Amino acid sequence: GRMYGPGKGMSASALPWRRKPPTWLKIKPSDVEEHIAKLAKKGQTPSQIGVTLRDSFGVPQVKSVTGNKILRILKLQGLAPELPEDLYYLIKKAVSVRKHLERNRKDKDAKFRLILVESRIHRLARYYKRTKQLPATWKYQSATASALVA
Amino acid sequence: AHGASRYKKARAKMRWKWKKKRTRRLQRKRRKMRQRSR
Amino acid sequence: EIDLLHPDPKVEASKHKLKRLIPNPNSFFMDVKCPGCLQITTVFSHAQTVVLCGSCNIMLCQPTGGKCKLTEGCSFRKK
Amino acid sequence: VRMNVLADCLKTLVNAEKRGRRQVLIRPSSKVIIKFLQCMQRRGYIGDFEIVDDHRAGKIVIELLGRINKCGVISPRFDIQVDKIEQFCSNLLPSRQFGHLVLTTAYGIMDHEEARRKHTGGKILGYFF
Amino acid sequence: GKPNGIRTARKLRSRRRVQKWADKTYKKAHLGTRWKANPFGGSSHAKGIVVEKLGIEAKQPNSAIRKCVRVQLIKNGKKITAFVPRDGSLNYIDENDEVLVAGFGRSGHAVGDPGVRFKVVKVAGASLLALFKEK
RNA sequence: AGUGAUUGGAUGAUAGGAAUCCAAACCCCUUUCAGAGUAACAAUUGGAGGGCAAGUCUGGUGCCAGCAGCCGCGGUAAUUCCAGCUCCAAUAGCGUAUAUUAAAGUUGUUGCAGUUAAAAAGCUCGUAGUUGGAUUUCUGCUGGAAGGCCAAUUCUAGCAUCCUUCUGGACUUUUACUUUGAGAAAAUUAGAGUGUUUCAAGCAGGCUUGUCGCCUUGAAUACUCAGCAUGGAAUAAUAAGAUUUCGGCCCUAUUUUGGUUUCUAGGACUGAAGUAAUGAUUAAUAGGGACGGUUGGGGGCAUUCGUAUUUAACUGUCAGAGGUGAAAUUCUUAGAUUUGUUAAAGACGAACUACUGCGAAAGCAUUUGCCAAAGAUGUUUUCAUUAAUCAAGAACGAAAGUUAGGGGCUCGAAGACGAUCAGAUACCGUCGUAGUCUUAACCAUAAACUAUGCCGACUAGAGAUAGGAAAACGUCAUGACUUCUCCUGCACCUUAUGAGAAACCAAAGUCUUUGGGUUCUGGGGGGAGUAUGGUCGCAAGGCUGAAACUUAAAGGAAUU
RNA sequence: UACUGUAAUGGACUACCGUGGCAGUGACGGGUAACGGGGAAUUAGGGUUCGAUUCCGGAGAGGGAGCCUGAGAAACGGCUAC
Repeated sequence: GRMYGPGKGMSASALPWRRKPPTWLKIKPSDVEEHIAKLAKKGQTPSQIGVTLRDSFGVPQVKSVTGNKILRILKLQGLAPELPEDLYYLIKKAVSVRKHLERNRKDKDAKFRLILVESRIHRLARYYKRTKQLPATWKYQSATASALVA
Repeated sequence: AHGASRYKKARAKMRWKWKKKRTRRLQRKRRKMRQRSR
Repeated sequence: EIDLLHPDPKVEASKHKLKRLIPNPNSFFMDVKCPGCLQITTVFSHAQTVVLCGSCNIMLCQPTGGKCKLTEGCSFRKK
Repeated sequence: VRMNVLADCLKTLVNAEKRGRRQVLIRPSSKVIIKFLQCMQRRGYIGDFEIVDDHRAGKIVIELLGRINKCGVISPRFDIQVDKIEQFCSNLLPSRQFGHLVLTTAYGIMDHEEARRKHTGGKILGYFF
Repeated sequence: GKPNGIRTARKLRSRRRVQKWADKTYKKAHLGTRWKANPFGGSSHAKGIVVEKLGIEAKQPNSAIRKCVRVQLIKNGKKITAFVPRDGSLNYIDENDEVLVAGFGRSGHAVGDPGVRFKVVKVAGASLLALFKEK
């Protein structure tokens, strides 16, 4: 039932049975890895690469074509982000709400939602420190959060 | 105590809303009288 | 009176994606032919972005809820 | 969310037993369930079952007969000490004659009848009768 | 419901010792107020002197005058009213006469027809049954 | 086969010896002279309405005396009192009082209950705590030792590419778990053997004209979390995520007193060529995040509109208007109430408005714009267990109320009169201050209700409905409608060999055929949400929260 | 860290030096009509209550304190003091 809301939604991508598809496809393992390193250099997140691939170009999935996932390829090349994308987009959301909330102080609903996103940042950071995807002793501060994004 | 039943009024009774108020007036009085003897 | 091992093609087509016996996607890919160019482009059925041509950008399809609309008379062949 | 995989499937089984279905599917399937269903199948409480190999946990579809009155699960998985297998089934099972406790042991998953003669206790898993 | 899991000894053990006190009979045992309360000292019987001869009336429906005695326990000099069992025997008591007091058999509380929890077992050590019988 | 004092003849209680016992008496065990016929050597203790086994008996008493653990007997005919007679229960014992155990599934791990009976925090966040998806040498054939029974069941070696340093232990991440074993005083407890005359006991005895007596005499055995040890393939925690031959480098002990210095022998340190498939499980009808077109009376800040109500203005006309069950207070020729056109003011958003939507709950209905935010749906995107539930602790929390400024139309706790009435500080009527509205703080409770905690699985259909999505040579002109399927919402109807005390219930089902995970609460009714202490509050009061004494019923759902 | 003291180990004690140690898994404090255990009562299993008292430890000899002799006592049917 999600997490924070009461909503209980079943919507998801359901991946196919066969692997290394498709028979119709060709190109190469090598040429796809060049395209990913090109678009990462353009400045584009691991989610946004695989959207750009399956939409315009071929490849349904990169894990089908190459052995590796997209973030595995970026981290091998050394064109990976500093912090992971889900933690990035939660912090950027929290900074956006703090601009709104210190303009409009009487908005109680915005004050409620800022607790929920910043609570999620703290617990999701505690994951990423355990897996060593973040430097040790890395912590969220609402003073220094805005410069940390961009 | 009483909790939820508090006002069940299953059988002829004083009425809870009134009862709570009556006890409040007794209690309020207890305060000033106890502070008077300080 | 029932057959969970061998379900019917008609009924399992109606069901949701994940509730089928083997889950697999009801989306697909398309070799699209825009009117001007002789070139062809491999385009996903549900496209979230406005897809441009192989040279001098026309426009293949605009994104919607589910399946993207294809721009005027232009043919498409499923893979 | 979904702590015990075996605990869901035996409730799914025993419901659709009592309704009186010929066969049922269960989900998400495991290595423990196929071994638990295997030691039902020896004693003759269910028929065949397939296990579809979807690229996921997988679905187990069992043919069954009108034979199980009930099967259940003992969470928490208590420890028991060969002395105390007799004390459990006096409490738990409907009679001394028929029924089975079933309990994981370092010589594989097995019934309490097999656990007596091999002479090793373990952790209790569930039961059926 | 309960916590079933193997490491839930504290929650199970703590809940009993807290909610044991919700019993009425558990509190009468295990509180410290048992020793201050009662005129008896957690004891079966107790001697005392009959300060006065008294009469009390049973609550309706029953009506009558029950003939009890007010006594002071020797150990604590605490006054109590003790009922005198059987017909008469009031004559037997004599003010200032030592009388054994025994529980009415209801663990305090009250008996039948008001507010009396004790019975006089013996008078001058003679005992009530011997005299009523006359044996 | 039982009765019938009708007679009738056949062992110790007792008293004294004998020997035995005893350190000296004494008791027991033996044997002795006396020793029962209402077997006067005389069995009592509690009961006889119910629970509870056993009298609609007969006198006395008359809500008196008294019984009565509880329900109840007694007011002049008592199946309960006080007696007599008869019968019942236990019996050399039986009744009473206090504490305690079972009964108590009325403390519930096994094993209770929480819609209405006692009891789900008003609602979300959340740290410990508790609990956590699937997945990593499985199958087959040939032996070997045992093995119960008229080949099953154990254990074990091989062979499908399976270590080695040696001649049993070193390595296999680490424990828990289970198995066997060690060590752990007896007495007590269970228990083997044995006629203490039986028995509770005790640890003794038993054979036998044999004499260095014998049974190479018995007095077994079990039992005694944490700790030490060990076989093991599951389950569950937990850990992690190089090799093969060559040299520089460099320290350190045996044998042929100390200094000397090589040698070889072996360490830990860093290059050069070679080998091995050179080294990352899936992507949960778990979760987070991205992207797409939408949806909403969700939130904040502006802005704008609509009649009405009250006041004021003029403009008519002229005696009533108001209000009630019926009247009065009140307003009125110094022109009310009604007619019309304006203007100001501050509220409130009718009808459309629904067994509809949105929101964590409280709650949220005029137009337009701006600012962030959310769900569902779609997805051959992405990360890969990041999760569930939550002692402390934290945010929001109608109405009323408080504090300090604005605003004050209407309504209106108090107060005021006028009625009604026996009275009426009320219902009804006419005025009317706080309040109602708003900015800035507080307060923290409501029948804050679905009186039903929150995640998850599975149970049963039909027709509606809100949102999104796909299909149709569909009908009319990107959209409205028709037909059909999918999830996600608020519900509704029907029915159950499902449940319940019943009312009723797709959850209150899958619970004596009792265990998916977890938080909080309750233990007869009062006393009492009181007292005292604590802590929060500017106060009002909130949260926490007893006892003495009191009482046999309170309470639930249906029936007449 | 280094003495001292003891039958020996130790903040046991003394000099200097550092700022630690325990606690929500309940520290610290209060109550016990509390000596602990081997055990006792209680007729499914799980439990609940008791254990001054036959044995094994512990402590005490009206209350506290001090000490001699000796292998051993802070002894009390030994001594000194309040």
